[PDB]
Amino acid sequence: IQAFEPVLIEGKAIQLHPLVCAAYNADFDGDQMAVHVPLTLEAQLEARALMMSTNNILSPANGEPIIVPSQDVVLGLYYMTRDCVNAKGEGMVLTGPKEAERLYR
Amino acid sequence: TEFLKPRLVDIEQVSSTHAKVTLEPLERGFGHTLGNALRRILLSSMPGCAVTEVEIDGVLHEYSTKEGVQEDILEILLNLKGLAVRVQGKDEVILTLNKSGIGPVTAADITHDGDVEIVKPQHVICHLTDENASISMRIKVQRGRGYVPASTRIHSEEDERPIGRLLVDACYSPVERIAYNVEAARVEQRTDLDKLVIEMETNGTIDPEEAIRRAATILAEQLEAFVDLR
Amino acid sequence: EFLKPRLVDIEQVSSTHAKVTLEPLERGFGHTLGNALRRILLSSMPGCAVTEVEIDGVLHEYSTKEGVQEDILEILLNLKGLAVRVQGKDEVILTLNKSGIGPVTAADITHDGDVEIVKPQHVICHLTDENASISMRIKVQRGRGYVPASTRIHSEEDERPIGRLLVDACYSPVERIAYNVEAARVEQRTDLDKLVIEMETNGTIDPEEAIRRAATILAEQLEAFVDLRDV
Amino acid sequence: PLVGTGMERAVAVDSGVTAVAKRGGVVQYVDASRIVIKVNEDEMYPGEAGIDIYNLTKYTRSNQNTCINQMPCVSLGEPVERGDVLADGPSTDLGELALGQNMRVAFMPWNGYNFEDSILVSERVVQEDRFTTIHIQELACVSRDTKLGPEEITADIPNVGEAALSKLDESGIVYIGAEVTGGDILVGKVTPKGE
Amino acid sequence: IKELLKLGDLPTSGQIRLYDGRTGEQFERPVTVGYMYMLKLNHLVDDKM
Amino acid sequence: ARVTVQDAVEKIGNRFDLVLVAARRARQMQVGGKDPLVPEENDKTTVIALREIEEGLINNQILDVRERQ
Ligand SMILES: [Mg+2]
Repeated sequence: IQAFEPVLIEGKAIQLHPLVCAAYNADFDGDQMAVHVPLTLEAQLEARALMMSTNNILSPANGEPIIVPSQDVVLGLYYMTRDCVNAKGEGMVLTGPKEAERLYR
Repeated sequence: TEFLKPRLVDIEQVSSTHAKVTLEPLERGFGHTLGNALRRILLSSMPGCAVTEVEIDGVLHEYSTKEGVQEDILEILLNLKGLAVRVQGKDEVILTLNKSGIGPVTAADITHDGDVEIVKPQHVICHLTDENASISMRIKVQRGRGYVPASTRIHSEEDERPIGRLLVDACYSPVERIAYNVEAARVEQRTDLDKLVIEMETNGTIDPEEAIRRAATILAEQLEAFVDLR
Repeated sequence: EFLKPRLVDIEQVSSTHAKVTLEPLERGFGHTLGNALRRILLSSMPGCAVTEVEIDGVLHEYSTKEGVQEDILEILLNLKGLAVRVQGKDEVILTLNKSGIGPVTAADITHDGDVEIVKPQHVICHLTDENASISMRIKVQRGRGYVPASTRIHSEEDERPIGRLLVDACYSPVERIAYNVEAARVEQRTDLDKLVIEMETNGTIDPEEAIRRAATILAEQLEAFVDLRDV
Repeated sequence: PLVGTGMERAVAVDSGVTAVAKRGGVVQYVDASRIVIKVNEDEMYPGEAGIDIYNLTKYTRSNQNTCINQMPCVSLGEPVERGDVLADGPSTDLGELALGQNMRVAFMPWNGYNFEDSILVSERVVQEDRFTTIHIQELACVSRDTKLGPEEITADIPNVGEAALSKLDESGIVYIGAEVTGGDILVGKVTPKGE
Repeated sequence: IKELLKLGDLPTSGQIRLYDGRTGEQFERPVTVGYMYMLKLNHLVDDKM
Repeated sequence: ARVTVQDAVEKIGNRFDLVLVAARRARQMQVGGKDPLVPEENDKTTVIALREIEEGLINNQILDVRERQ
């Protein structure tokens, strides 16, 4: 159970942030989710302080992070960091990352 | 028929070289078409001035060492890449640097010529040590469009040049960084409309607003030939 | 100190398939203009299409006529594909009346001045009985994009006649757009490119008008950019 | 299916959803409600034979609230033999099982909109209306005999606006083809009150 | 399958190069495309919500 | 939206009576007996009270002194 700030969207499906799926053990194959509204003011304050997603990044079981990137993210990053022996722009010297982006894009 | 034209063009210019620009609301799908067109035009085709070649009085190859500069030659080339100069009338001009004594040789120490203005007088170039501190060089700056790497000129160097002719990468375009995000924005019933936030960092010379101005201007002059419904 | 693109020869291979060429394009603007045009064309071209139909002996989309083999719903599905060119008015009422055995094609529509039936051989229905007769009145509107019945249901506006049969409106004539930038040897220049945009349409919009309107829209948005208030 | 196994025709024929000819002959009359076939003289029974008529079934409610509609395949004057498939049942074409539809897929991650097993789809599929299904709900109004008196089905319904009656006939039943919405009065009934 | 693809004048490896329709730059490493037969299952969102 | 309350819990380390003092303050704010000491940016009164707590203007003792005054 976690609290989120809603953003109005079209459609009849709830949109769930990807990083938290691991925490929910949620899968997009017809799994459904329930949504409750805290009524009194103390409940609202409790939700925003104690239960909000950003406040729960470490698992209560062990200390390690729960929101680690799962599958697509890690694949993209892996592709990004691996190097190749020979390519375009071998061995030129750049003054910083900004022109690196200039060159790649 | 009747389209939806953008209003409320807000621009938050923190740190004059860094400008965030917000644009809403935009018809469906035009976010990416327009963002990408602008980005490519800004990045690839922009008239500017930049350092092209350099002659060192002391070293014949880029890996040799000059006595009394702790920084290697490559560091000097990298410092010269950052030089943002604006010349007014002449097309190609040759600046001379001659410095002695202890301390940081900065852009200000260049000989003050007529048409050329160095926007950043405090940009470090070299560090000179004690009692010898002899630095002399001739840097040629030219006008051009876009980005020109060293490799493409050095390829076509069958025209043999005297030793010391050190080629430098030409950074003509004044934009150092450009990016655009597109995000959802709804007019009270239609949700599939989008806002374009363009974050741009330039290299001092021109302020971002006017950069955008001439970018949009350029694309419009090319398009001008067909557009006639007015 | 620049170049500028001039619209050159526009080859027409078929009634639907067309090639449009732009010769003197500066380096780098090839892809920019290609993609911008592709987007505008595919997204924003205005066209006309049938919005609703009334046939006489049928209460609702799901019933069936004597002497026809298609269901009424399939008849609407056939009408959705009808390619028509309207010139002056915004809403036209076409009339189809056929009797006897035979395939009711699009050609049988009552010939009005302002409406052009692009593909007269396009079939609509098949009768199967000597005394079977079909009469119908098709209302055609102008619009852009894609509007389904269910959204327009909010604005019913006295849909009271049960004979009315609403059809989803695909207000868009262009089916496909591709572009190629290839080396344009100009007699006094080294590296120039020519853009060839080949477009496939249902044969209503002429290429020149499509390209002109697309360039117009893009130029308009750029105009919006030229001024910057900063106020 | 572009890629099948061949069993589709066996399944379609053997299920009772198709209409299959019992005595081969020639199709005399084709309509979108019935197919009438003239039997061939060879197989034609001598005494009191007549011709064969196949009445088709149009949109009815299945157990799952789906539509059960049969379409004719054949045209006027085509010869048919014993055991061929005249009319296609629900979700079958020309004798073959066609459960769904075959579309052009590309295997790639597209800005994490297909992040997990989720699927991205192009607007052309909804524009061309190829995944639109018809469903069918059944509703029942029962007028019993109470001991205070039988209830009535009349269209005279207390303190309802004529808007609600507009779509009702004089007998009190909606007109076939009328468009209704949630909360609209399907049929009018009054419970009698006594004492 | 390879033979049938060749007879149609398509890449024998069954993957083609694709251009991103939104931005226009080419994708590195061509991708697998082709037609697959898909079904819409009875789990329809309007009943679940 | 105020995505983290870490500084408010650093003000009162119990992390529970934080919720109580913030609820009392936000309840004095909603039923309009009091006024916010911070310029609101279209936040609701809960996030306003947390924003006030993190800036050090309000705690339990300030509530008690102001109430008796
Ligand atoms: Mg699941």
